[PDB]
Amino acid sequence: SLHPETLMVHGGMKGLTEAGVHVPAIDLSTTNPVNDVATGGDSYEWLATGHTLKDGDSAVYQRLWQPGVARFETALAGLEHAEEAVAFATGMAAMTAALLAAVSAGTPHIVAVRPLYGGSDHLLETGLLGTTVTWAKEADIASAIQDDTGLVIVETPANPSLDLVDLDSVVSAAGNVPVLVDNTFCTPVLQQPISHGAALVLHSATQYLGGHGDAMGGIIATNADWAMRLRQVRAITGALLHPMGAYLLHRGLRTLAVRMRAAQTTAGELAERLDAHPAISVVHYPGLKGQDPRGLLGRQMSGGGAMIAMELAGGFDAARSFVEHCNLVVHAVSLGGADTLIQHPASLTHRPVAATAKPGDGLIRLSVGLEHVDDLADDLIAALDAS
Amino acid sequence: SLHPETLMVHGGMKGLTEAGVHVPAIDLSTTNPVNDVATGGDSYEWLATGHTLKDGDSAVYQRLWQPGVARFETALAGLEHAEEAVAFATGMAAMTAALLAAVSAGTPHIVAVRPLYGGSDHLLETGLLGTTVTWAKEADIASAIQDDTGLVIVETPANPSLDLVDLDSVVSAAGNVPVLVDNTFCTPVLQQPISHGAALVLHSATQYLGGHGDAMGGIIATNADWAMRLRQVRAITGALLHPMGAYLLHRGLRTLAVRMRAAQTTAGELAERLDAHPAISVVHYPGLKGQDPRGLLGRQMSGGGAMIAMELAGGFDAARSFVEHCNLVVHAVSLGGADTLIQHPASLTHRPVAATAKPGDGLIRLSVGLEHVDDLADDLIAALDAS
Amino acid sequence: SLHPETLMVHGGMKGLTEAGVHVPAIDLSTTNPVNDVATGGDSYEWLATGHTLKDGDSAVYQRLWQPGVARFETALAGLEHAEEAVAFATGMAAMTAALLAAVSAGTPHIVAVRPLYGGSDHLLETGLLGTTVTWAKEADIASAIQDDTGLVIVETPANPSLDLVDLDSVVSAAGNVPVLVDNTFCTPVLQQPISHGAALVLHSATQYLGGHGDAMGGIIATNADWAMRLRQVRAITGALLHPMGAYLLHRGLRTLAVRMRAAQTTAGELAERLDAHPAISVVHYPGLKGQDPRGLLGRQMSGGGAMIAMELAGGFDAARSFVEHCNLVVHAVSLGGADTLIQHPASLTHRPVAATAKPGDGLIRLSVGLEHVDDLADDLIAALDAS
Amino acid sequence: SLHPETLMVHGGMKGLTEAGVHVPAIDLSTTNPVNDVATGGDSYEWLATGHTLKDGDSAVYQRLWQPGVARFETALAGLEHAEEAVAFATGMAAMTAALLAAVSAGTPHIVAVRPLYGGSDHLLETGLLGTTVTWAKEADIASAIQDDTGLVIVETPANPSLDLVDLDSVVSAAGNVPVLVDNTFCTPVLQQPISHGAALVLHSATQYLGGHGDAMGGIIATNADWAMRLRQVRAITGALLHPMGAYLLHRGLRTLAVRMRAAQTTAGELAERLDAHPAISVVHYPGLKGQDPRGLLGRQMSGGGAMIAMELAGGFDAARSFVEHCNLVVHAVSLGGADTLIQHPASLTHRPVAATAKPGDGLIRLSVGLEHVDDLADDLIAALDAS
Ligand SMILES: C/C=C(/N=C/c1c(COP(=O)(O)O)cnc(C)c1O)C(=O)O
Ligand SMILES: C/C=C(/N=C/c1c(COP(=O)(O)O)cnc(C)c1O)C(=O)O
Ligand SMILES: C/C=C(/N=C/c1c(COP(=O)(O)O)cnc(C)c1O)C(=O)O
Ligand SMILES: C/C=C(/N=C/c1c(COP(=O)(O)O)cnc(C)c1O)C(=O)O
Repeated sequence: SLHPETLMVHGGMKGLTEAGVHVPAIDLSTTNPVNDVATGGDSYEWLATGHTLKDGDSAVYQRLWQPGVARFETALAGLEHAEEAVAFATGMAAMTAALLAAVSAGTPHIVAVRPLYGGSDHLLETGLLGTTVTWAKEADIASAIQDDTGLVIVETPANPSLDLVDLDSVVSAAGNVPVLVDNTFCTPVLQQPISHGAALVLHSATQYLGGHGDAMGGIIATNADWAMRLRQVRAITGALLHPMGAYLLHRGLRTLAVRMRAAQTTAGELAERLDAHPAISVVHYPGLKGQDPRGLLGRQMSGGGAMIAMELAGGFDAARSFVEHCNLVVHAVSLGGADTLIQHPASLTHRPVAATAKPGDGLIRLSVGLEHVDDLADDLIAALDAS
Repeated sequence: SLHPETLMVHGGMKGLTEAGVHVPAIDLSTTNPVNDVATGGDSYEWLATGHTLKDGDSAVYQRLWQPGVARFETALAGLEHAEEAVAFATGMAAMTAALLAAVSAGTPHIVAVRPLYGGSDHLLETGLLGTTVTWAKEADIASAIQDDTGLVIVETPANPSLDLVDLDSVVSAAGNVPVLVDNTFCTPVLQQPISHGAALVLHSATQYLGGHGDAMGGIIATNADWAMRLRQVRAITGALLHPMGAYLLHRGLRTLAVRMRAAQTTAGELAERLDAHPAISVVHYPGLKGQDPRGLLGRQMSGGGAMIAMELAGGFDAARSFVEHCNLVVHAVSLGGADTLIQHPASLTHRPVAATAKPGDGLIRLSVGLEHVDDLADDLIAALDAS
Repeated sequence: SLHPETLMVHGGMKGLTEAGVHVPAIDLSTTNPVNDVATGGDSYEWLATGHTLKDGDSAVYQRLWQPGVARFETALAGLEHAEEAVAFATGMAAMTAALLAAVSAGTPHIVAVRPLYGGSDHLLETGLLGTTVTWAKEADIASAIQDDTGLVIVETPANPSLDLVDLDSVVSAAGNVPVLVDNTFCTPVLQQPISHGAALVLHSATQYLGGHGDAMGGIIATNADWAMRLRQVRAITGALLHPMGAYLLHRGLRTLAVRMRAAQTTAGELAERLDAHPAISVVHYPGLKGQDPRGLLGRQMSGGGAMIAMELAGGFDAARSFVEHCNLVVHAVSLGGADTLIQHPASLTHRPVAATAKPGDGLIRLSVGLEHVDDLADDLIAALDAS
Repeated sequence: SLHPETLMVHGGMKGLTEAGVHVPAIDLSTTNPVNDVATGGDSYEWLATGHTLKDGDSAVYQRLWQPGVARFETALAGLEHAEEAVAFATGMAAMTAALLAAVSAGTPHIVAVRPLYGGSDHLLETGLLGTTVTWAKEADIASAIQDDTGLVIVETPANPSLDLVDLDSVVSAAGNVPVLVDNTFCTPVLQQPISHGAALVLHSATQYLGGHGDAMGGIIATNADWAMRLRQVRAITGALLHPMGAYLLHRGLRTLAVRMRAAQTTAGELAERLDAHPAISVVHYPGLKGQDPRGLLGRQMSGGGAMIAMELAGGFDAARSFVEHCNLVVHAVSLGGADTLIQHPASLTHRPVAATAKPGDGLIRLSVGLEHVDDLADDLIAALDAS
């Protein structure tokens, strides 16, 4: 019954007002005492087998359950409209757990759609976790699926070029196979993959959910079956989210709508000014005219986002000079933060990607922050004029 | 040239006094800016391929390098007398990385000697990470080794029964295969597996290294080849140790010698009093008479430790009543903390272990803390007399 | 040359990008080593006598200087356009330091204009710190000033009724006496009291500057003379802001403009809906028509704010029932947070105030958060209809 | 019924085991919601008037009550055997509150015995808080007392020269006037001033109670009357201890007996080696022969302590050469940490002290840590031999 702006502030804050406290406490306890051998043992088995902690039951150990992490999990699950959510140390740890869950189930094959984040792409290419990958285009998903396929890894807008994918078509092509959508760039503010029929939704909480570049994290909003499988892997592989990391990511969700709306407004205006510059040939931004032929803005995405990628006319040398002459905009990886960042994907985020699949050498990715539009445009224009 | 007691206080504190600060700072930065595309890209590749951060180089991203974690890593490596060390979110994440490093190298077979911690035992039994295991006795290690073997996993004193293993004999039997010794129970204060020829030394930093039951962690002190392999896995799977977790584990190392020496003294006295009680049939404690036939105390272990396991005369019912009637001693999992804890291993820590390999039903594990010996004995005796 | 929205993100972040880090580190060091007796001693004297730490000098001790606190201090001083700023544990500690500085200078008399926060009002009334106070109206400031006066204390919008004060007129009436302006409610986003000629500007950083209800703090943006006096008191009375408290308050400044602008928009709309309700007789909100006769909105305040006070028609019983029937809006003290709070000032914030000076029994104060306007209005209307 | 070693581990940990948690949680909440206007208002008045929070009552606001601070308060009060305890940001904030409590009661005069820490000394000399002072010798306390006297401030061993004071004689001479004893150097492990009849016992929790040089703090263990007065001052002046500061000082109490016993053993041996060196003329350490004529060791102090001061034969030049040539031992202020520190008191800790009352120019103070005795002696001897 409440709007998403209200649910970002009060999500995962259940029972705190009733207990006479304002924010969730940070419990650093590694162990959690048990009342007796029978209840302690049953709670251990329930949690180790991937189940949610029962109300009025001991967490037993942090690798089995953490209350602060659990609050962050229920907060994001409510925003994505998923049954449950499982949080890990990083976005890669969440990807690792989802791949190990599929391998453990007897479905090691993965049908993935490029572009994807460099690490997600490299982890599937190497097959470190016993996975086999089949790189397929959006239209050729149904054909690429084998009896051995466990998941369909997709991402929209893609990292770095912001390639869009119709989630309704992907779910239709996947059939009985579950679809994993990496909704890091859009966030639950702009896109809700669960509504389109995605089984699991991955987020690199490090970006946008944290929002201040000071909390690493990874989280998958999904149904109870996949949450149980992810928790089974988490309890034995232990890629845990620290109680303070969970606190800051949950804290960041309270300002996610106001931060996304402010950065999106700045980005929509910057993409127009940057397209007009002669040094830039192509500007990739969903909110621009022509960039949305399938009509996914409105239907799937309630906004253009705060990420802008661009192809330089002078190729690699112009792209290199552009990031090196930025002063206010900082040359660094990561996104969704309070400050504006810029980077060459082929040299940093997508460096472990295969040569054939690497992004363009003239391409530059930018994360728009909460600074004034004029000060960011002045700095980016001066950097382009330096070449 | 310095004693281990001095190195626990000043280890990993290099350059802090020279910078005008007392303790290492907690840098929560997820990203780390780069000077240019060339140096940033080269630093990314150097770190992603498992190398140590060069002095005067950007960390690029937290999943590649964290300075607070690095200080903890160098502090423990110096205590174990290893070349380097790699830290993770939990002890299970460190085990996971070591197993994935062996599988990635083309050696998925592991030769492990029981007893081991329930999770370490279950992770090998299930073969979640693409590993095959051959459970062998200490004397039958050489015969159990195949051309496909990547590691020899041992633990001494074993969790929970405190079974001792001659590390010189295990290294001799392994030959060309590297040996991984879990030194969680002994700590670098009491045992140095690197000196016996172990290639890698695992520690659940959650216990003893942290010492206050408020910091989860895992760390492997090893040579440069295995450290590079572990960091390659850590960079892509991301089971990272949070900057505050690293701060508290590093902080805990400063008091590790004084905490271990105090708890060991209390444990040596408790094991004698508990052996004299009629309710207890067997008291497993290395420092006790008859428990050390091979003369490993002095030679391998400088002391008896602060862990005591015991077999109850009345079986499961006496073991159950003993932990349920403890008041000062708390019924909970985990060890090496400031407080004394007690638990039934077959019901909790070793619950995911196979029925044939599970510990005795009358066995009880106890972690001795920093409380007065008389107050702990009074509580444990009253709990035994309650049945 | 930069806009205030840009300066909130990058303020106090000097040298971090150049050092290869994203956010300021949290240095918990209580002590700071010295190079020699001469430089250490001179740095001790320089800091103990209220001076700023020199570049390339030891902080010596945390009670003399803390670097994380110093970054927060320079960030807010730039936002208020003050020379320097001094931070303390709470807003009351900052008030205490300012009153102690005036008493130490030989000017214990204070001219204060009501309404003020309950604690600020009570601390002056009791004269705990050796002060004498003369409660004067805005027009009668010049007459109330004595040769013994050290400060003129004003607050606009006042806590709780939001009474406005013309700062240009107050500065003119004070003359040689410095004016302290508590700018907690307006924040540097909406008011620049230093521009009007205020010597010192006080903020309860706990509210708005922190913004998430999880960091207590107090800070005074002022000239070098008063900053020196405040630091001299801080070094000997030690009401220090903890390094983590400074980190979160500095972190909160990065989203201050987007949080204030979102809550102000919601408040301007709520004040019109609440004025139309029959249960409420008077709604105090500067943005509302008729509430600004002196035209201070535009000239002094660049916005109406996110605080709304109101007088119930049914007196105390209606005011009591209104806060007790709120569900989404929480009955609690404090303001400027991500969530909407409500409280009866005469019973809580202004309870230590003298009976004659206490606010109206039918008056209720409300802090507007970042929730959707419809969900907040629905809850507040239902609470009024419950009576 | 329990020993002090047991009470240091389990003190202030009441109800945690019963709630299924290991360590106390860190609640950063600035505000605490109230059930209704009547209970909220009554809880506000009860806390603002200096009373302890009732069980099952809202804390209302952090400046009135904090639960993590409260657990640290009850933990130390039990160790000192006091009724209650009040914690502040620093040791100077606690001194400030006690002095303001005496001034507020109508007893501004103080009878203080030197030597005292430079800050305590200077705060009394300046009379910043409206406090008159009469510097008296231990034997002349009774004569120095006026009808206006509110407190008798003493410290043993004194900072820096370790001068001992007979607490039984001081209490007898004070009579009706309460005695404040600064027990920072001895800690509740070695001295219990409450047993000798002291009304209030101050500690600079920054030293020894924290023990790792990363948590500033101040605390006074006292009867209910003085605790109420101290809390009345704390609620209005707000020199609060941050929830994380409270957590680390409480955490530090768990290892206080093992840290004190280890550093005391190292110090007793170092004082003997340093006395034998020709460069040092006098070694002030209570345990050494002749340094305790009144027999206070055993009767009042159960140990010599971990602080050593000494007079150099070459005067100031030898004293400055000694601290400047130390490498392992660090030249810095503060004490009771895991590492060994050294400093010239007249130039640093006691620099704001009057020239007549300042310590000797050849005097050097040293805080002994948890490093090996041989490594500390080797470094200190080499530093003396450098001159
Ligand atoms: C270097 C960081 C960047 N990204 C990461 C990322 C991850 C992986 O998330 P952790 O980094 O493991 O929390 C997953 N999915 C997406 C769409 C991502 O952007 C970056 O692009 O700049
Ligand atoms: C429940 C925890 C206990 N142990 C853990 C542990 C680990 C694994 O370490 P993390 O628990 O993942 O940090 C590895 N190796 C050993 C010998 C261990 O004791 C326990 O038994 O009490
Ligand atoms: C209970 C807290 C509230 N405010 C306090 C406050 C302070 C004092 O700020 P510390 O509370 O000392 O940080 C100073 N100045 C103003 C205008 C304030 O509103 C409140 O009213 O809800
Ligand atoms: C510079 C610091 C030192 N001392 C402090 C101190 C305090 C004052 O407490 P905070 O320092 O404010 O926590 C109170 N009481 C005693 C006996 C102290 O030694 C020091 O001596 O090295």
